[PDB]
Amino acid sequence: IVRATVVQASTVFYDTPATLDKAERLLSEAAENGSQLVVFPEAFIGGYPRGSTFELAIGSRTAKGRDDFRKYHASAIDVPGPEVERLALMAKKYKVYLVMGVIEREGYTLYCTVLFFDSQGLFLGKHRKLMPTALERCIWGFGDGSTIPVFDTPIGKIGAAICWENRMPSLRTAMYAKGIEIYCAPTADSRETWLASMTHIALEGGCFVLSANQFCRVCAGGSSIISPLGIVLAGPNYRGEALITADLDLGDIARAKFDFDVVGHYSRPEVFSLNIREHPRKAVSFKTS
Amino acid sequence: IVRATVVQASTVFYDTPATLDKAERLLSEAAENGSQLVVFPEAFIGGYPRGSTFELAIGSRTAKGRDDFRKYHASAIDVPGPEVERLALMAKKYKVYLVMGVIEREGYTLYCTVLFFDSQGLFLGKHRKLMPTALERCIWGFGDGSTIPVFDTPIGKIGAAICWENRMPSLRTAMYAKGIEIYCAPTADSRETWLASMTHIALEGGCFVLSANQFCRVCAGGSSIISPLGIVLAGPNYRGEALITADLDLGDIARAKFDFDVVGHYSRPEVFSLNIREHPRKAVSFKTS
Amino acid sequence: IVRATVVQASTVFYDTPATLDKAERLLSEAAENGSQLVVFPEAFIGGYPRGSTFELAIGSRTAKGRDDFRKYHASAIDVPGPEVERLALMAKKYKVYLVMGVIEREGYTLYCTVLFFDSQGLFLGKHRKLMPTALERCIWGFGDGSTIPVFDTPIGKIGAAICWENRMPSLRTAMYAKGIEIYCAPTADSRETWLASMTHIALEGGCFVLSANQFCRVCAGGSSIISPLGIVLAGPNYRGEALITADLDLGDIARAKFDFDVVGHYSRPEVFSLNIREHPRKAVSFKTS
Amino acid sequence: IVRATVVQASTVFYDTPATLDKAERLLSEAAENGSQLVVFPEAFIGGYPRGSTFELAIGSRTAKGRDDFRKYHASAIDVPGPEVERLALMAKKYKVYLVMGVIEREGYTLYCTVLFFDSQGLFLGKHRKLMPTALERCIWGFGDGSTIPVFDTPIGKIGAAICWENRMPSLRTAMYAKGIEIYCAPTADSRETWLASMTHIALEGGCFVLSANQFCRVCAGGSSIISPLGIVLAGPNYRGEALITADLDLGDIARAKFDFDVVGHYSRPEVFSLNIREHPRKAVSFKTS
Amino acid sequence: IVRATVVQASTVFYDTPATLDKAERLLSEAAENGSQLVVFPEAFIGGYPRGSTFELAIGSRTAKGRDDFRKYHASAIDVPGPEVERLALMAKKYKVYLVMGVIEREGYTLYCTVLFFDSQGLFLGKHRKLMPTALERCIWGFGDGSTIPVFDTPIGKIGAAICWENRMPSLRTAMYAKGIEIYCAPTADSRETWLASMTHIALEGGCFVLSANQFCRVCAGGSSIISPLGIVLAGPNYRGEALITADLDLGDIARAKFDFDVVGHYSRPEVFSLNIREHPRKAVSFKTS
Amino acid sequence: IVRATVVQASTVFYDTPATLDKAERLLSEAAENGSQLVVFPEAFIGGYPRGSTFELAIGSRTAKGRDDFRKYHASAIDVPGPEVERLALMAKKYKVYLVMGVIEREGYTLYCTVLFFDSQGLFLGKHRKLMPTALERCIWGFGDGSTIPVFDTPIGKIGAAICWENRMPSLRTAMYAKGIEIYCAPTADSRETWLASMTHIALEGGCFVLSANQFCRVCAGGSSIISPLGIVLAGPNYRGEALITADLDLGDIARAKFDFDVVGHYSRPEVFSLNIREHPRKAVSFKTS
Repeated sequence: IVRATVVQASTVFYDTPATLDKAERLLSEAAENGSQLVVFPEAFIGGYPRGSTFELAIGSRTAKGRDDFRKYHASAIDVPGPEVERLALMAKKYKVYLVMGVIEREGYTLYCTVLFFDSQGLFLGKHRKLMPTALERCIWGFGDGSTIPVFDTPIGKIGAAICWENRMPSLRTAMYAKGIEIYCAPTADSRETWLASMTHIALEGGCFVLSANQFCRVCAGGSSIISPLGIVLAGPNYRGEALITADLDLGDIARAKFDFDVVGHYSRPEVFSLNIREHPRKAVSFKTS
Repeated sequence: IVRATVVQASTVFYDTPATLDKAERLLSEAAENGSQLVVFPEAFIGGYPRGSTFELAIGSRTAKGRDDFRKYHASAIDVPGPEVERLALMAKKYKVYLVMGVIEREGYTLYCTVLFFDSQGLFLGKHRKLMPTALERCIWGFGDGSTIPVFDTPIGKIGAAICWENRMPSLRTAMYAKGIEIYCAPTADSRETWLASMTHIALEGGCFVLSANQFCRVCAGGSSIISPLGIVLAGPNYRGEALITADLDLGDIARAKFDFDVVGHYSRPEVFSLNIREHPRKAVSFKTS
Repeated sequence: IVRATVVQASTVFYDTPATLDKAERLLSEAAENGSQLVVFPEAFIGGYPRGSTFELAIGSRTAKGRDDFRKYHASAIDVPGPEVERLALMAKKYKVYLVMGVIEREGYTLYCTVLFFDSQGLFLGKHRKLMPTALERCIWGFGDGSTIPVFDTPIGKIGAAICWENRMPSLRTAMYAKGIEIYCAPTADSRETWLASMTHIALEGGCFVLSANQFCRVCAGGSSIISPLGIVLAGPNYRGEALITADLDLGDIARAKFDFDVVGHYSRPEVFSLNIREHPRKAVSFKTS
Repeated sequence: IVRATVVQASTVFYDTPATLDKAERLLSEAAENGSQLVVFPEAFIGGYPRGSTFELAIGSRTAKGRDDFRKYHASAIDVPGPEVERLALMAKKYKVYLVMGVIEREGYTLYCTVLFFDSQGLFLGKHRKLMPTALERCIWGFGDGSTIPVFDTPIGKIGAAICWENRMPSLRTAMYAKGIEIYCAPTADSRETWLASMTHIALEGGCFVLSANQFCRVCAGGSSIISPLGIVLAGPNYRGEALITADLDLGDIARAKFDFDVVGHYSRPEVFSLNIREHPRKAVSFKTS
Repeated sequence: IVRATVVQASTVFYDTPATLDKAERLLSEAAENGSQLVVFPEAFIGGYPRGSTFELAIGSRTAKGRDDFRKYHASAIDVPGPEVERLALMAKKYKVYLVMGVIEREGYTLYCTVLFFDSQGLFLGKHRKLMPTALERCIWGFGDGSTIPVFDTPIGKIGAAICWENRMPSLRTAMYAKGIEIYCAPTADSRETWLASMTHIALEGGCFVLSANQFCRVCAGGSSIISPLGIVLAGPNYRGEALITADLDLGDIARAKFDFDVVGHYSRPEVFSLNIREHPRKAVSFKTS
Repeated sequence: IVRATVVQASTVFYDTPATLDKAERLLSEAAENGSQLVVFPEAFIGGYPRGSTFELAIGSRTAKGRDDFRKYHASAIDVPGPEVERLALMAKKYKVYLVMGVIEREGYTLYCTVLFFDSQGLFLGKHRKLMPTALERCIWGFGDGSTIPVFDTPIGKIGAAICWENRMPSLRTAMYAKGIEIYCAPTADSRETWLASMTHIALEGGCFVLSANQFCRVCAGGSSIISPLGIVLAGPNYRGEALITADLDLGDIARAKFDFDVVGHYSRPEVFSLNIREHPRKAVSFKTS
């Protein structure tokens, strides 16, 4: 039986060493009451460009999109480097698990990834985004299949997903076949229908849906946490930014998979069959002796 | 641009020629205002045994389960026969499309199927249930893959699903790959979470979710109809049995698939790949010349 | 709800018009109490050669097998002919159904067949024996697949089998796939294990096992009748020859197929699959215009 | 010429390391007289939930079925793991063959399997149950075709079956086509008709039917052992729990298949033909390089 | 039980009313001892041209083949006409069956046919020759399939064949499928191997092989009669011309078909299958109203 | 132009490695004079049970048939295995062709087959028996159509047949249509009529009839060899066992098919037509991926 927290804070949107101390003070203030798992929202370190259109008509490419793009590119990180050693030391000083929504660069590209840290300051892995939604295709990149993780912990098996990857059926039935029961899902939209889109995943799974959205200035995000029977523990606080916590009874899953039970004993293997191609494909591959 | 109706009535649970005239009078009363598509709930003709347990401990099989089962078996139909000719003549007299939730027999078995009729009194086909949920396994049967239909009409493409087949991800992404935009879904549960489980399918698709539940005596079912942007047109009437109608603008789908667009241009074919085995398999196959 | 009788009498073994009047007097004496279905044993008209070996070493063929074989061949019938018109007139005078174990000839061969008559004196068909057992191969013939009948009556569906065709699994699961619920089985062995070999078919089916054996002078045959729950109604009378009757409640089948239910909803079609080749194959086929 | 034993003991129904030492002391007490093959009943390690109904009406799902199901799920094993290494070491210390009825888990499911061990402590394979009977469908799982084993030993060829798979004709004529002559069949019912249902398999085969049922507190099971001529060697001891042994003359099979001889020289291939589809089908299949 | 005679006489080779009285005096001399079936040799009325080659090199066609052919053509008969009325009156005056080897004409062709008469002077039918052997192709004609007869009599079923049609396997297994047990076979060769070629047909059938050859001046023909067990009753008289008789026990066939039994219960219909096309085909067919 | 030998020896009837060295010493003693083709009799390796009746009345089945059958079953071979590798090495050491009459087992059945070996120790194929004759049906098995071979060699085309398959007309006209001109025919009867039954096949074919029978202690078999004009080269030696040889002029076939010529230019295709169904049919057919 564990207990987990989510946050709802926002970034200062520029100069990423300034927003990295907010993470320190909030994670300590969440650590003061014996918390054990902390989830941060989407694009909390790199920043999420809202409202701007970069002046893209069809391919006119005016001069006030280029300077805007290079000022946005100059505020991203790269893993592993000097910017994740501070977060590893942050999560290492005491006992807490840590997922984190950052934005990485790799040679003048931008991938909207997410990170995973354990209680001993190790770097488990990362999960890049499969496909950006509508206009984020112009600036971000596509992820491959050799990134979806397993990540078993001594408090259960934790996974992740980003904003509009929760709507795919195939990716969720690829997550369910590995045994996820703590299903973190950061996002960056604020609508009323998001709660009704999460309750379906909570019923279809057996997993504690544990989301997080950010609040800034008005695009008022609402985060929550849902039991695997459709029971909202801590409600959708639309009012301000705060810390949101609840307890997680891990004996409430084997009593919840008595009814439905996805990729076991439903999902008839004699008629349906899925297979995922998971190859680490890269364009140019050097080889020496 | 069409308009469609659902019903919420119940059966008399015994003596199926008596409940077949309720269908006549309700379908005419729904036809008086120029309706064009009528959806009936799950197990409306055969009857839905609620509350009874048939006295099944682990395999004790007391004598008061056998007489109950034969009295229930004596009130089912068989297709095609004298019981569907009356429904074909019912839908043939004027212009209406008709889906219908019945229970068929085939040599001392019970399949929970669903029927499809056009405006000219033809019998298009049927869709048996893939797997019953928990205790219905003791009395009902399993369906195969060679039953999931396409059924294009001159008002669009219509499909169906039953109570807990809407929770599978693989069956819904097999329905979406054929091009369903009017997604009928009869059911026989009455909970609050069913509306939030339908809104996710309405967003993930692009289809007019058009459900129907029954109301009897208290297991108060609530039926509804949902636009493909998450807009409930006619609300979940939990109060009594009535007729529920709305209009369906078929120009609200190509403007709804500008954002998401499942099995096209999302659902990356380079990493995921699904294939459905659809063979009409039967146990004993006679062959002559 | 019907009632059926079996007999246990023997033949006079020679001169077949003499044994054809015993059939008349026994069938009238069974008809005096409102009986409706009468079953006669195996080889009741032609005769069953017991004890004789025809002096066959390996192919020595002494002279005292040939005269014995021609004296046995001179006491068989041929269908349809003057010998079945008398049985049709016998069953036509009042209302009774009739199965009958005879031996037919067809050009110096001997087939151990069985006959079927309705209440109006019609000749429905016949069912030849698939393969004789051990030493009967020397004198009898092999049957083909285009003989296994359906024979629906207005009191149910009746079929048949002979002595050691009840031990094949494939022939019984070919009988079950047509819907037999009154499973007549004449035989010509008298052992203790035959009752335990019939109770398994009564459980595996759902059919009223209705057997008949003959008693002569000591090879004391015992006939019986078994409910589809394993309930012997009229016992195995090993003592003398008599008439044996019981009643048949046809509402005791849909309550018996609640548990097991062969070729429906057991017998998984996704893994097993049987197919029967049923062609009327004959050696020399004349064709004209 | 070998000799084999069966047991009739029961489990302590909870806390599976406690019931695993009863197996040790009984298997040594059976090993003291030079035994060579030991058969344990159905669900001897995981436990067989008798009498409880889990409060399932039609889908009401009250709270006192969930805690009962999770307390039952917390007492199952998983293969291969730390619980079968002790049984391999148990059968390895001296010379004995071992079949064993356990219950395995695989990600919050329950399969009612059976195990096979040789005299050298190797793990040959397993045979999951094809379909549970009536109410066990609510908790257990369905097996596929790629599990039915051959398992030739230097004392003959051994196979298995579970409670109501012995009533299928197709599965038994799929077992017979591989050459089974020691046909183990654990079960968990106690009726009088089970002996008469086993004698038919003993005649139809040529195999030593070697069953085992459990006795607890009254559901008094009776185990036995049957020669391939219909000769009960050690009787159906309905009184208490004990050890039951006999000798097995393996020269009593080629003299028993002189009469009948299934899938050889009976079972006419020109008319009947069976084919079994045996594919290891699984829902989600990962593939890498 | 009948008795039959064959003859061995020769023709006067020219002027066919002269050789027609030899038939009268020989048939009366054979009728004096209560005979019942008389067989005459091949080409007894028309004449058999022996030794002459007609001077045919490859197509030189010298003048001394034409006059020889017209002198041979001027000594043939035509059926039905004034030449068969005398034979019908010959066989009508008392009780005898009659087969007869003649040569018919039909518009400047020559067919080597055979005739059949009963005890009442009726004309049953005829059997033309299928194909002449080597050099007879130059003068004779080919027969069709619509000529092979059945001809049941009140002393059995009689058929026929000519010189080298007894060597075909297909024609003999087309004769056997109609039920021939008195198998007449006229011929016109005189070799030692003919007796060994007839004994095989007598064993393969079950029929009384009853042949006849002619003796003239030295081409000494030898006729015989063979039981269906390989027992020559009246021997091959190579010395002169005479009358040859024996008795025919018709109870020696059902004791002879206990061993072999062609087109019944041998001749596996599941692998072999023969079909004979029997259409009365003619070149020019007039049709009127 | 080749030369061929037959043998007439007998088996020691028990313990088949003892009778396998007689084959070695006789085949070398036949190889000393430049022989090229060696034919062994019917059932030379497995043994031919003569005189015994196994005590079969009609189905009494006394105890002294079972032990006799298992002692006979324990002396048969199985192909391909360790018993044919020695014969392949036997025929491989020098140049000789080899046909051989053995008895094979396949899972407690007995098939009376025949084998074929070339000069290089290869295993060409086998020809099982189509149907056993009268009493051999009780112990042996039926062959299918997918076994009749072609087997062209660089000395001609060789085929085979067994005891009473030479009497069928359809099987011989199926052998003739493949082009057999060396027609081996082992047998196990000793009568006078067998020579007259072989001379007909020698005339009807064009093939060197090359038979072989065994001699033991009195059932004195007589083997021979026949030219395709009806000329016995080496006579029917009824006296003792010996080696019998002759020469085979292969230019004596195209001069023998000038007269008759079966399935060419006789056997009128416009009226007769045969077709053979040749499918490898088996009862239970496993299929995997």
